[PDB]
Amino acid sequence: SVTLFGIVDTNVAYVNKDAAGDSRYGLGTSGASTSRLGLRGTEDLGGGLKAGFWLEGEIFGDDGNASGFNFKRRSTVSLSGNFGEVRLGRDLVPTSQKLTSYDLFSATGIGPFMGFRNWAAGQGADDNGIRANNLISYYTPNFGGFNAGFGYAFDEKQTIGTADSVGRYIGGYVAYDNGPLSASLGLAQQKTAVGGLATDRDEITLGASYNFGVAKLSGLLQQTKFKRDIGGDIKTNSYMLGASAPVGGVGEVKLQYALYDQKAIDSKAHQITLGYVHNLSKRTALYGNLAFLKNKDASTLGLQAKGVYAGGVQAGESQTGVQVGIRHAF
Amino acid sequence: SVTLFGIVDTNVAYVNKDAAGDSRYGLGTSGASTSRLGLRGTEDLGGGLKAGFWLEGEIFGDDGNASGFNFKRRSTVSLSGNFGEVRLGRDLVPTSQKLTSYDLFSATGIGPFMGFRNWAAGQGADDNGIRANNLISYYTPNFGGFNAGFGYAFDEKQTIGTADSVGRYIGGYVAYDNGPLSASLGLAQQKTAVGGLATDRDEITLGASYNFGVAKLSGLLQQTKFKRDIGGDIKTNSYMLGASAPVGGVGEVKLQYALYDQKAIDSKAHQITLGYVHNLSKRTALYGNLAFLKNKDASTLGLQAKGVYAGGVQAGESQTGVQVGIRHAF
Amino acid sequence: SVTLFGIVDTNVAYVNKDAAGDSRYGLGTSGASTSRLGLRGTEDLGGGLKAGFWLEGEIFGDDGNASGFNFKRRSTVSLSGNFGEVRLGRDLVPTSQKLTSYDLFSATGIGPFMGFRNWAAGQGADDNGIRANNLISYYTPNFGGFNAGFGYAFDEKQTIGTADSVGRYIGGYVAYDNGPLSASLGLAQQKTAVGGLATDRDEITLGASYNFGVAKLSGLLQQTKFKRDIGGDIKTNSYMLGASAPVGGVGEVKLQYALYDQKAIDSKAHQITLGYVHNLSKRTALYGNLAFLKNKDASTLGLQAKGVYAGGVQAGESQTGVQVGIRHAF
Ligand SMILES: CCCCCCCCO[C@@H]1O[C@H](CO)[C@@H](O)[C@H](O)[C@H]1O
Ligand SMILES: [Ca+2]
Ligand SMILES: [Ca+2]
Ligand SMILES: [Ca+2]
Ligand SMILES: [Ca+2]
Ligand SMILES: [Ca+2]
Ligand SMILES: [Ca+2]
Ligand SMILES: [Ca+2]
Repeated sequence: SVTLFGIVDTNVAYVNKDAAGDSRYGLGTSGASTSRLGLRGTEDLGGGLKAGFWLEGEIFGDDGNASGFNFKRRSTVSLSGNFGEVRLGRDLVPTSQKLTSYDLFSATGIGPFMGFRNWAAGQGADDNGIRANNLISYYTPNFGGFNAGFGYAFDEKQTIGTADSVGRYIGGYVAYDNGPLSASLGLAQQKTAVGGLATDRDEITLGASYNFGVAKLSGLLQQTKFKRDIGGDIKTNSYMLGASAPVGGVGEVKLQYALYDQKAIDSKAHQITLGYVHNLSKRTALYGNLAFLKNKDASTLGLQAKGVYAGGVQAGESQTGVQVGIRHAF
Repeated sequence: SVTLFGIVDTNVAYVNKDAAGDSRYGLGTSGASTSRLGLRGTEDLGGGLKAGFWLEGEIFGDDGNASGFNFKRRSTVSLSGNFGEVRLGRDLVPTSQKLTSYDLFSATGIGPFMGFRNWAAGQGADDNGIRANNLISYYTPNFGGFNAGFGYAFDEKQTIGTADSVGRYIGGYVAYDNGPLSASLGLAQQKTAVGGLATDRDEITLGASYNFGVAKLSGLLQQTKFKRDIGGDIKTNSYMLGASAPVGGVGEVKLQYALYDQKAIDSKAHQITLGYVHNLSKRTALYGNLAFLKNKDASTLGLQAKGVYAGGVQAGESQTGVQVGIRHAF
Repeated sequence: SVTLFGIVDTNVAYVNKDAAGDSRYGLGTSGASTSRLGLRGTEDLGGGLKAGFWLEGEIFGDDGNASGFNFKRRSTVSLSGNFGEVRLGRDLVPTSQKLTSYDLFSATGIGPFMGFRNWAAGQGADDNGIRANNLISYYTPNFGGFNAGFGYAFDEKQTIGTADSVGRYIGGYVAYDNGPLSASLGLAQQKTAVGGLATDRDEITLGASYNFGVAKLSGLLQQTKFKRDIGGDIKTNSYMLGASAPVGGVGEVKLQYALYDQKAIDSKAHQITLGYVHNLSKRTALYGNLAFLKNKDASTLGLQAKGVYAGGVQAGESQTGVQVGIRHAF
């Protein structure tokens, strides 16, 4: 079968300050789920073997994809069977695919965990550690709850300054998932450059959650270190704890706290986000996100109101943001 | 339901002069309808409420969309019901959506009304007054013929020179539509800049038509004023009258006259366009457009032979153009 | 009917040297068939007349179409019937459409015939002689084996230096095709520029093949001359002979030899490619290509490992390449 699918998630959003201390408001996107358009298919080859493909790109409903539509979210071909699944092509790397599942705000909107970000202003295409070009991944079956994923992305001799392997990824995870309980440990290294100097991006991530039915609790710890070959490092420890709960048959409330300990500037930022999702149907929801981000000292982090304002703020400033929108899946 | 749809409209076209006085001919597009590719869907949410989405982009069949496919024609999500319809996302603004309906050449090809154009070389993304980014619109039901539409597009602090609200749109229309008779009054203001100086783009548009069955008569008047905050204005009055008629069961003839009174250069341009559409089926037509554009004095307007030549001509020159093509809808 | 179709063909690839003499390896694409995504449709208009359209673009699975999706492979509208077929829009020109059919590696991957390439560093959009913007083509029916195709692409006064008709194409072919036997003669001229000086790109191509069932033999000869108006020429004679055979019910082996006699640098390059395709189903195949390219003297040609390395090599160097991949059609 071949399936056309997508999501259009568009919102109004506001932040009280930008890099100049001025408020911003506007029409933005992707507050509850990332807006997307894709095609996927699966073919039974017999003998339990299946071939697949998946082409997916982000949608920007506020500007009609003004910078041009692509398939940067995923563009894979695969084989799958009793051995698991092997995929070739651009995709989420295994470490982000698995560990972002512990973020109650699904790595989008103003609310989400910010650990997967380019903390060091690395010069690679994907120094947020989320996706990779030139990726091969292998995902095992789940046996008795245990499951794992592994990926390698080729650098293809991409060269920036003294780095001649920019974009290489090697990484994977081990996990236990039984339904209500989930826990995962991810480890990855990317090759990059910072200021034209070869640098490793090392990331270790631990996540766990338990779904009690009446509520779900979820936590994530992560250390990301950009270690420059000649010496020096930009190290960040990121922490998150959240809870969600169904409210009355068609609603869901979510609350998440995060802390970002940015060692290179000896500064912390703390974040609290409250969210609500109200389902009008299985495919259509209204939602609201309210977030507060407190930078200390030299920290300049800003909330990610996509399509409105997602830059930084002045050092040590607190920022408040709101998003209210509709998400429609098809 | 989700519907894939589109139009491929490709033509041969000719103009007798360009900005150097040389003829041009070629393979162009979109002479009878704008070529497009889109997806749209509607979901019944119960209780008379519906959710929708619509993603549509222009097609350029002469070059395979060489500059890259996007969804700039419309990228909305909506809710609709007995209250009307609310849409979020890039789209036609209500004033252009409603008032371009009075142009017998459908705001495309060499023939159409040129009132919705960037008369002042405004620096905004959409200073032709046709579409807007970051748009929210509301369309009422039609009650007893009466209907209205309203839109607001956020500027998001887009800054060019002394303008810090570039791209803002506020506008709407009131109308009467009973089938044979249609009349509408539109009013809109956009924020922009001209030469780096903050400028309002003010537009008032009146249109009416009557469909007698054997023929249709249609007219449009418009004043567009770019009023610069420090003083000065580029004002243009635009007028059009046209008629169409079915010819023999599968044909249609169209004739339209327009005048553009460009106050800032004390010059007028007059235009006459004759068109014919021959239906081979409900979805496939052959067509021809013949146009004559007479610039007086300092006027340099040119016919819009998309994909062939759509620039200006030398001051005071007359230009003739022809387009012959096929339009295929799917 | 309207049909969505495509191919995702992604591979691992290696070449032993690049322009610096270093090996390269990576995740690439399109080793067995060019990866693509398209929509096409046909409408019966009655009386044996049909309207069609076809929109197709290349897919780059290794990077998610990072530079943006388009319809550059084909974006046509057509009419067809007992007279043949007329198409308007960007497409393969008739000479490449017909003559590339003699290449056993289908003008893609490391293995294919390289005759359709920009031998002179022409400055036109399509100086490889493969596709054209602004194209009108006519294809006859096949009567008693005989068939022909003709195309004209408008230049639209595209100007580069002293060339004011850049991109013009005039060309066509005559052929005999009866099933097992195929032979074709193509002739074409394009207008271009080299170093800002007007230049004709003249191409004559002869191809033939015979399919014995147990094996197929195929050959191609081509002369491409870039003849500069003020004098001088970059002339290349290109030759290829290949064979293919089914192996055991789901396999196919292919072997092709080519020679490129580059007169402007008095140098030859020779190429040998071995390929295997193993079908897992009618739509899904695994494949491998192994190629050896020997440059003599000043020749610097390189193998085309798309998405890994497709540049040149140092003068007189031999290069080896390998591609192993999966092709999945839908
Ligand atoms: C950027 C280009 C967007 C590609 C849009 C893909 C449209 C697919 O269209 C879909 O596919 C199937 C085949 O027609 C059908 O089942 C459905 O009618 C349709 O929903
Ligand atoms: Ca897949
Ligand atoms: Ca916006
Ligand atoms: Ca909609
Ligand atoms: Ca053109
Ligand atoms: Ca066609
Ligand atoms: Ca694009
Ligand atoms: Ca690659």
